[PDB]
Amino acid sequence: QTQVKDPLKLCKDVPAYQELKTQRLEAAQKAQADGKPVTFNEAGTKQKFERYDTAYCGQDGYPHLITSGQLDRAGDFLIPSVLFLWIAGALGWAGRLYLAESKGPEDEIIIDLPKAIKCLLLGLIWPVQAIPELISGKIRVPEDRVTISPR
Amino acid sequence: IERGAKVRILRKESYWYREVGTVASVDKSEKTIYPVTVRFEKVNYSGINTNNFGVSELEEVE
Amino acid sequence: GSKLMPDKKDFGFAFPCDGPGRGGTCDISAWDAFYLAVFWMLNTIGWVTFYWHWKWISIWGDNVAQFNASSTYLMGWLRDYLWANSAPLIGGYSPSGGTNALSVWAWMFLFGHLVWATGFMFLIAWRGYWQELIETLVWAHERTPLANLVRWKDKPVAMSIVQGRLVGLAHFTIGYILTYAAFLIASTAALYPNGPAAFTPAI
Amino acid sequence: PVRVLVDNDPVPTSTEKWGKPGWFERNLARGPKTTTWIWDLHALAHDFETHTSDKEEISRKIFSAHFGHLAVVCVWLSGMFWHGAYFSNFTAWMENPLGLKPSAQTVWPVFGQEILNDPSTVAKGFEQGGIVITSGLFHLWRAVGFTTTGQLAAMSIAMLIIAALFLFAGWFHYHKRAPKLEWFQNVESMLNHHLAGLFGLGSLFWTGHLIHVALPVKAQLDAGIAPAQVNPFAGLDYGLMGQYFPKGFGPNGGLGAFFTLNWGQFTDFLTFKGGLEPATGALYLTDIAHHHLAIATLFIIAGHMYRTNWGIGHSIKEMLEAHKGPLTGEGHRGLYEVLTTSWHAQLAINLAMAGSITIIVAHHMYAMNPYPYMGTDYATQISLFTHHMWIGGFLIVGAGAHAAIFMVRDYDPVTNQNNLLDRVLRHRDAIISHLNWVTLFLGFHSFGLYVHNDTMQALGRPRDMFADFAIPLQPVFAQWIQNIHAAAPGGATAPWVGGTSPTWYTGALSSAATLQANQVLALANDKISISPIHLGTADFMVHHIFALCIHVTVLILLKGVLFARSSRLIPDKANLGFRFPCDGPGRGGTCQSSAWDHVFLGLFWMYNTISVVIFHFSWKMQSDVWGTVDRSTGAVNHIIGNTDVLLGGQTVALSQYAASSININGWLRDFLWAQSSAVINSYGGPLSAYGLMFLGAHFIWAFSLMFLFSGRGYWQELIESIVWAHNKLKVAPAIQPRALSITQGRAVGVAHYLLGGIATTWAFFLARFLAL
Amino acid sequence: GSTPLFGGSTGGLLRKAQIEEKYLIVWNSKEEQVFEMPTGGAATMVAGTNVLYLARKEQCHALHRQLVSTFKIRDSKIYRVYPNGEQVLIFPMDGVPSEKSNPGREVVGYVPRKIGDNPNPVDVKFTGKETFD
Amino acid sequence: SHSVKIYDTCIGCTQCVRACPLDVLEMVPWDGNKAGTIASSPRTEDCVGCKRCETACPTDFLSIRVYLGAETTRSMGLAY
Ligand code: CLA
Ligand code: CLA
Ligand code: CLA
Ligand SMILES: CC(C)=CCC/C(C)=C/CC/C(C)=C/CC/C(C)=C/CC1=C(C)C(=O)c2ccccc2C1=O
Ligand SMILES: CC(C)=CCC/C(C)=C\CC/C(C)=C\CC/C(C)=C/CC1=C(C)C(=O)c2ccccc2C1=O
Repeated sequence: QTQVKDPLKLCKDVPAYQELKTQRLEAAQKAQADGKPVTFNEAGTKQKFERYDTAYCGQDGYPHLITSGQLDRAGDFLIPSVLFLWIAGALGWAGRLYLAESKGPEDEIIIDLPKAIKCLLLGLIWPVQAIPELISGKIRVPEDRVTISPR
Repeated sequence: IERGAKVRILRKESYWYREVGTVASVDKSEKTIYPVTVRFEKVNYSGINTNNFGVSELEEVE
Repeated sequence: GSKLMPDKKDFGFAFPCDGPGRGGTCDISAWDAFYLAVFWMLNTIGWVTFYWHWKWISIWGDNVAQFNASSTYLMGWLRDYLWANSAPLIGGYSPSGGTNALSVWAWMFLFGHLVWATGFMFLIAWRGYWQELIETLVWAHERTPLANLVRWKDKPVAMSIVQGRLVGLAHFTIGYILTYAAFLIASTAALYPNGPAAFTPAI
Repeated sequence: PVRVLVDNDPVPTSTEKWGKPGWFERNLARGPKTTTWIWDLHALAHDFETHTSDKEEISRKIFSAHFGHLAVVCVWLSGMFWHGAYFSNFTAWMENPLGLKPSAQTVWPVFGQEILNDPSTVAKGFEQGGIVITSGLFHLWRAVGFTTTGQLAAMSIAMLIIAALFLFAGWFHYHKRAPKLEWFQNVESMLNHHLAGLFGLGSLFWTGHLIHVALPVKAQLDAGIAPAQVNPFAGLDYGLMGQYFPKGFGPNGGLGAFFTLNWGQFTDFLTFKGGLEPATGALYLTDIAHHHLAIATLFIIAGHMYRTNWGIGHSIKEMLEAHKGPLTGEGHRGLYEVLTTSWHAQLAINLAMAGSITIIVAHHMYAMNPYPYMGTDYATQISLFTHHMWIGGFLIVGAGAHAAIFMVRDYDPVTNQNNLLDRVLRHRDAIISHLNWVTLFLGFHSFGLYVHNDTMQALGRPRDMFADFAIPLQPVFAQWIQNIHAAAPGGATAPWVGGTSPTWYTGALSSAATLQANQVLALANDKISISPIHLGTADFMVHHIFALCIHVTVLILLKGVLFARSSRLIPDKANLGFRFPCDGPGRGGTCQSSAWDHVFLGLFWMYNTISVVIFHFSWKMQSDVWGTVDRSTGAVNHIIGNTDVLLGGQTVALSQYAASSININGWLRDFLWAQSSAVINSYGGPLSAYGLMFLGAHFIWAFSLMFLFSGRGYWQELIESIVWAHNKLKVAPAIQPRALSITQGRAVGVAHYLLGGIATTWAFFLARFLAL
Repeated sequence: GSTPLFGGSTGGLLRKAQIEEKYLIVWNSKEEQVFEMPTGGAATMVAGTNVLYLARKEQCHALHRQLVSTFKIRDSKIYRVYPNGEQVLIFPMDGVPSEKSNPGREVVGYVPRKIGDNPNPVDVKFTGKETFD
Repeated sequence: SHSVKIYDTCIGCTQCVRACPLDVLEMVPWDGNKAGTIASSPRTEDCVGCKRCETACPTDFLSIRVYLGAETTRSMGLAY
C-alpha cells in the first residue's frame, strides 16, 4: 500500500502525459507525409492536447474528470449535464405531446409525421411548457384515476 | 346507474380498478348479483374489455 | 397480490405459476423473486470480491499501476485479472510437469464449472420435457426381462416446477462458489502468498 | 397429364394493405391493443398456413417468396463481387497469393476505427488497407479464372440483373400468372427438370466454363504470364487452345475427336489424377472438369427416370406402394400423398439433406482443397470449416422442427394406416427409451473417460490414464479405413487413379510428432497445406463425444416429432398446436412439453455439438497437421509443437493434441487459455475489433440467461409498477406494455445464447489465426 | 361390442391397469372409419359397438372429444374398471351433458363471495382450514 | 386432489365446463345471474390441475379457481 497524496495535477506538468502527447503527435506527423487518412491528423492532435493541457491528469498521464460541481471543471460534467437534460427532456416531452394527440393505437405503430415533427419541434423548448405544468400539478393524474393492485 | 354513463371501478381485484368505463347494460331483473355491464378502453391480461359489476362497486363520475 | 394475480396470498409463498392463461404466469410467486435475486446477489458479491481481490493482489504483487490502468475497462478485468491469475491454478496438474499442491484447487475449479453448468440444464429445460422422457423409461423397465421383476415402490415422476428451479439454483450457486474459491485460494497462495505487514508510522 | 394450369392476375398490385400491418391473420387484423400484437405480427408473417386454409394460395405464396429469397442471395453475391472489384487488394493479391493477406472491406476514418485497416493488406491500389477477409473469395475467384478487378465488376452487374429477374418473376408468378395447385404437385416433372436441367445442365455448362476459361487462364498463369496480361478468351481461340493442350485441341481435332468417339484425345484436359497438385496444394483443374462432366452425364441420365408425358419412366406412387413387407405392414403406401400434400414434409426432408450436405462440404473441402493456395490460408480454412458446420447444424434442427410441424398440421390417420409412419408412432416408446439408453451409454463412456483422465492426472497417476502414453484406446476401425484408401490409388480397386487425399496416408506413422517433410504437402512459403492425419486415443475419445452430442440432439428432436401429437402426459397435445408454452402446472407440471420446445432444447445441443466439432478441428489441425517445414532436417514444425509427457520421469514426446486433449484441464489450459492470448491482447491494433466482439459476445450470451432462467409473471408484475409511473405522468401508451409471451421469452433466450456463444468462438478463432 | 381394429402399440396399458384402475370407453359407430388412437397411431372403428381399454380418464375424454369433433359420434360412455372386475360409469354421470344446465344436480365448490373477499392467511393460521372456505 | 372453487361472479357462460379435459365441471341451475346457471365442480378427484378452466373464464378476476393440493395418481396424470 502506497499513499498517493497528490492523485491529480495539471496534465502539462505530468511527464507521463508528455510521453503520450509527443507519442501521439509523432504518429500524426508520420501519417501526414507518406501516410494514410486518419481520424486525428497533425492539426487534429494539436487541438486535442491543447484541450487536455489545462485538464487534470493522474500519474498514468490520462485526463480525469471532476464531477463535484466545481466550476473550473464545469465543462467536465455540469455543461454536458444541461445539454443532456435539454435534449433528453425534449425527446421525452415530444413523446408525451404525441401520445396525448394520438388518434389511437394505430398512431403508435404508424407514425403520423406532421404530428410527430410538430411534437418534436414543440418538445425542443420543453421547459417553456413543462415547469408551468410541474408546479400546477398538471404534470400528474390524481390518485383515484390510476390503477393499483391489491395490498 | 343507467346505460351510457361513465363509471369508476371500486372492485379492488378488478384489472380496471380506479379506471373509468362505460355502462353497456344494466340487468333490469332482481336476483342477479352483478347486474351492470361495463365496457373499457383497455383490455385486461386476457384481451377482455368488459365485465359485470354490482352498483355497490361503481362510482358515477358523470 | 398483483394485477396479474390479485389473490396470490391464497396460494402461499412458493408455488410454480398460475398457468398459461392471462398471458402466462411463470415465476409469479414471491419464492421466484427470491430465486431470481440469488443470481443477482451472486453477481453482486462476485463484483465485490473480484474488486477486493484484484486491488489487493496488485498491492501485494507491487502492480498497483497495472490495476489503476487496466481496471477502467472490461478487457483489463478479463486479461489482467482472470486470465493472468488462472495460470498457476490450471497448471496445478499437467502431462508435462506432474502435479503440485494446487492440483486439488485445479480439480475443484473444473468441478465448479461442471456443477454450475449442470445447473443450466435444470434452469433451462423445464419439467414437461423430462416427464415425457421418464414415461418412456417407465415403459422400458416394465417391458425388460429380468429387470421388470424389480418394481419401484414410488412412481418415478419428473421433479416439480419449483424443485427444478431450486435444484438448478443450487447447482448454479455451489458451482459459482467452488469455482471462485478454487481460483481465489490457488492464485493467492501461488503468486502472492506472503508479505511484511510491518509499517513505519507517518508524521 | 403434365399440363400448365395458371390463373391470370389473381392478386392486384396495390399499396392499400401497407396501411394496415397484420391484415393477413384474423387475430392481427383487429389492430394492436397490447405489445403482444407487435411480436405476433413478425412471428406469423411467413407462417402462410395460418393466413388462409387454401392450399393453392399457400403454394403460390411460397413460390413467390422463393423468388424473393433468390433475389436476396443474388444481391448479396453482387455485393461480394462489387467489394472485390472496388474495395479490395485483389489486383495485388493476384501477383502474390502467398505473400499478401486478402482484404475486401476497408474502413472510413472516423472515431479512430481506421486502426482496423492493417498493413500486410496494404499494397498498390489498396493504399489504406482494410479488414483481412477469411471467406476465401479470392481463392475461389482466382480458381474459376478471374484475373482483374474489372471482371469482378461485370460479375457484380450480372448478379444484379439476375436478382432483378428473380424479383420480377416473384411479382409475375404471384400478381400476374400464378400457377394452380396441380401444377405444384407435378413432382415427377419437377424431379426430371431439376435433375437433368438444373443439376445436369448446370454442371455441363460449368464444365464448359472450366474447359474454356479456368483451364487456359491457369495455363497462362503457370506459364508465368502476369494476370493483367492474361487473355480470358484464350480458350475460345482453337489455335491458342492448341498450345496449352496439344492432344485435346490438336491436329486430331477437338470436336472431331468428340463425334467420332475418339475421346482419348481429351486426356490432356480431362484426367483422373485424384490427389493434390504439389505447387498449389489444390485439386487438379482437369480432375475438376472431368468430375463436373461425369456428374452432368449422370444427372441428365437421372432426370429421365420419372414418367411425365411420354409413357416411359417410373411412377413414384406405384414405386412406393410396391416397397412393402411383412415386418413393415403396408410399407411406403401413403407417403406419396404425404410428400405431395405437405410442404412441411418436403421441407423437413430437404433441410435434413441440405444440413447434412453442408457438413459433408466442411469435411471434404479441408481434406480435398479445390482452390489453389487456400490450404495455407489457415484463417480461411478454419472459417470455412466452421461456417459450414454451423449452417449445417442449424438446417438439421430445422428439419426436426418442420417434421414436427408436419405431425401437428398435416398428419392424417386415414392416409397413414399401418404404413411406415403409422408403425413408427406405434413404438415411439421403444425408440425413445433405446435412444435414452444409448445417450447415457455414450455419455458415460466418452465424457467419463475425460473425467477419469482429469482425476488420474490430478492424483499423480498418469499410467492409469486413457492415452497414447498410457492405457490406449486406438480407433482401429478408422485406421483400417485409412489404410484401405492409402492403398487404393494405383492398387487393385482403383488402378488408374493417380492419388487421393494426403489425409489417408497414416500407415506408416504412430503419431503426428514423428512426421517428416516428405510426407507432408508444403507449398513454396514452406507452410503445410495438408498432411496425413494421425488418429489415436484422443481421436477415439472425441469421436464418441461427437456420437454423444449427435444422438442427444436426435433424441430431443425425434422426441419432439414422435410426441408432437400426444403423450401419456397430454393425450390431446395436437389440439394445443405445434407451439404452446405448456398445459398448465397440473399433472405435476407440463412446461415445455410442446414440439416447438423440443426444437428450442435441440438448438442448445446442436450448439454443444458443433462447438466440440470446431474446437476439435482447430486444435487437431494446429497440433497435428498445419505448420511449417524446414529445408534443413526435413523437420515438420507444427503450429503448436510437441508436449513431453513425464510419466516416470522418462519423458515421452507426443503431439500436443495427443498429450493434452485427453482431459478437460488440457482443453481449458492448452486450448482455451493458451490460444485466447491473441484475442485478449488484440487492443491497440487491427485485430482489436475481434477483442471487442469477444467481450461483446460474452455479454450477449450472459444477457440471454435473463430470459432463459426467468418467467414472464415476474416481468409482467414489474411492468405493472412501471406502467403505474407512466400512468401517473400521462405517458402511458395506448398499446399496453406486456411481458413477452412464455414461448417468445424462450426464443429470445436461445437466439441470444446462440448469437453470443457462436460469435465468441468466431472472435476467438479469427484473432487466433490472423495473428499467427 | 368389440375392440377397434388396431395392431397394438407401446403407448397403451401398463401394470397400473392390472393393479389400480383402467378405463373403458364405449361408443356406437354407424360407419367403419379410421380414427387416431390416444396411445399413438391409427385404428379403425367397427360398424357397431366399440369398446376400448385406456390407461387414464383423460385419454378416454380425449377420444370422446375426437369422436364428437370429427365423426359426430355423441353417445360415448366412460367407465372406470377396477382390478377385481367392477365397472363404474363415470361419464356422463346423469345422462345430460355437463355443458347443458340440468335441474337435479347439486352445486359443488360454490363459494358465496367474489374472489377478493377471501380471508387473509393470518386469519386461518394453525388450522387445516383454507382461505377458499 | 386439487380444490376447484366457483365464486359468485359466475355469469354461466359454460366456457370452463367445455374447456375441461377431465369432465370435472358441470352447470347446475342458479338464480344469481341472467343465464340462470353456475359452474360446479363435483368430480375434482379427477382434476389434474391443468387450469384450462381458468383460462376460459371471462370474468375479471375469475369466477373459477383451481388450488393445487395433494397429489394423487389421477391428479398427477399418470398412466402408470
Ligand atoms: C414518450 C416516451 C417516454 C417518456 C416520456 C417516458 C418516461 C419515463 N419512463 Mg419510460 N419507457 C418508454 C418511453 C417513455 N418513457 C419506452 C418506449 C419504454 C420501453 C423501452 C420505456 C420503458 C421504461 C422502463 C423499464 C422504466 C421507464 C421509466 C420512465 C420514467 C423515468 C425516466 C426513465 O427511466 O426513462 C428510461 C426510458 C427508457 C428505458 C426508454 C427510452 C426508449 C426511447 C428513447 C423512448 C421512445 C421515444 C419515442 C419513440 C418518441 C416518439 C416521439 C415522436 C412520435 C414525436 C419516466 C416517467 C422508469 C420508471 O418507471 O421510473 C419511475 C422505468 O423503470 N420507462
Ligand atoms: C411492385 C410492388 C408490389 C406491390 C405494391 C405489392 C403488393 C402486395 N403484395 Mg406483392 N409481391 C411483390 C411486389 C409487390 N407487391 C414482389 C416483388 C414479390 C416477390 C417477393 C411479391 C410477392 C407477394 C407474396 C407472396 C404476397 C404478396 C402480397 C401483396 C399484398 C399485401 C402485401 C403487404 O401488405 O405486406 C407488406 C410487405 C412489405 C412492406 C415488404 C416486406 C419486405 C420484407 C421485410 C423483405 C422482403 C425482401 C424482398 C422480397 C426482396 C428484396 C431483394 C433485394 C432487391 C433487396 C399487396 C397487394 C400478399 C398477398 O397478396 O396475399 C393475398 C402475399 O402473400 N406479394
Ligand atoms: C428453408 C428454410 C426454412 C423455411 C422456409 C422455414 C419456414 C418457416 N419456419 Mg422454420 N426453421 C428453419 C428453416 C426454415 N423455416 C431452421 C433452420 C430452424 C432452426 C432454427 C427452423 C425452426 C423453426 C421453428 C422453431 C419455427 C419455425 C417456423 C417456420 C414458419 C414461420 C416462420 C416465421 O414466420 O417466423 C418469423 C421470423 C422471424 C420473426 C425472424 C426470425 C429471427 C431469428 C429468430 C433471429 C435472427 C437473428 C440473426 C440470426 C442475427 C441478428 C443479430 C443482429 C441483428 C445484431 C415458416 C413455415 C415457425 C412455425 O410455427 O411453423 C409453422 C416456428 O415456430 N421454424
Ligand atoms: C432421495 C433418494 C431417496 C434417492 C435414492 C437414490 C436415487 C434414485 C438417486 C437418483 C436421483 C436423481 C438424479 C433423480 C433424477 C432427477 C430427475 C427426474 C431429473 C430430470 C429433470 C431434469 C434434468 C430437469 O432439468 C428438470 C427441470 C425442471 C423440472 C423438472 C426437471 C426434471 O425432472
Ligand atoms: C427501433 C427500436 C429498437 C425501437 C425501440 C422499441 C421500443 C419502443 C421498446 C422496446 C421494448 C423491447 C425491444 C424489449 C422489452 C421486452 C421485455 C418486456 C423484456 C422483459 C422480459 C425479460 C427481461 C425476460 O427475461 C423474460 C423471460 C421470460 C418471459 C418474458 C420475459 C420478459 O418479458
